[PDB]
Amino acid sequence: AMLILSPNFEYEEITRSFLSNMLAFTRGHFTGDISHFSPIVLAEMEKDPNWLEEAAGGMQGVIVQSLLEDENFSSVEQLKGELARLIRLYFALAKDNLTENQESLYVDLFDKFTFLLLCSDEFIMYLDS
Repeated sequence: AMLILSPNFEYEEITRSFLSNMLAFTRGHFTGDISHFSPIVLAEMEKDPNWLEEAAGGMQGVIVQSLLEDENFSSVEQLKGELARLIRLYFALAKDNLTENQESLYVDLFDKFTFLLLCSDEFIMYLDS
């Protein structure tokens, strides 16, 4: 499978969900606001007091390590800058503080990350499990 050289539409929903969770977990970690956390996620946090921080940082790490092999970024700091920007916009979005133009920027960046993760063999390996 290394020696067999290589759209992934079927992973789209799981990938948007991964991204949306990383965002929610990242914000909850910084705010302590756990208001629209799923009851299942709330129960995981009960057993383990580092669960949330570990989930958010684990998921960010997976995105960066995946996308460091994508031709679309030239430096590590461009990649992290783009992720940090998605995260920042999401914080503004959570409090209904985006202009229409910023909402465009947010959705465009969320879709770009979605698309580039679908193109990452390493990310697909990770989703498969």
